[PDB]
Amino acid sequence: PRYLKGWLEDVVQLSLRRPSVHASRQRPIISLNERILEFNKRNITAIIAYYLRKERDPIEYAKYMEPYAVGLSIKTEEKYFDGSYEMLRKIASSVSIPILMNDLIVKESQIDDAYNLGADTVLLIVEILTERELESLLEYARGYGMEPLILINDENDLDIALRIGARFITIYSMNFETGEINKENQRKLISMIPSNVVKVPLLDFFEPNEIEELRKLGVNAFMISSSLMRNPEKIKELIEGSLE
Repeated sequence: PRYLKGWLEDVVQLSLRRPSVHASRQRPIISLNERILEFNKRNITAIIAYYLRKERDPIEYAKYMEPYAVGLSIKTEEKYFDGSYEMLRKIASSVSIPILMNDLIVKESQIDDAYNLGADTVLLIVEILTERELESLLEYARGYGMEPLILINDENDLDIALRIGARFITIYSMNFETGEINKENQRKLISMIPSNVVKVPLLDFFEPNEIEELRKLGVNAFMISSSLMRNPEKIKELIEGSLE
């Protein structure tokens, strides 16, 4: 990885030391980005349900979101989010929709864990990896049949991601030291992405109007965290018309 400081470097060193799992995956890969493509052709609003334990139960949240979300994001970082590989494994073997393993992935054995635990794709972060490392892990994920979700926070991230051939990009526009999502630069970054790349902004809190606005910006799917954890029912109004 790159040399970083503070809590990022703490997590990165923990991820480097993360022991591999010895599970064997018990179902095929349900590709997240292809399912977003299918949702797009059918004009179905594609919502990725962003789950992090630290507060609802992981299985309950996953079963609830299964009929409505285009896929789940499961944070498996253990220290600052209290995720776990076993939690992801229980989730993947009980829901039928794609599972994104959300973690700080810095080594190939983490992608091996993801594949072996039932996850369908992985998150790769331009800011923590060298450009060649990111290219290597992107190609490595593809060899498993996983098109990974490439996280960009700024313009330089995006140009690295486009240069190395990312086709699945999530726009956080987030400062990891604070956790604040700058929605304006997020909108600008979304505009800078070619149309042929599946682009997915992260929205912690949202109002129903800004989803239609981002939809006008050409967004393929929405990863929503905090709002859907506080009110899971909010996803229904996003993906279907009301009968009442």
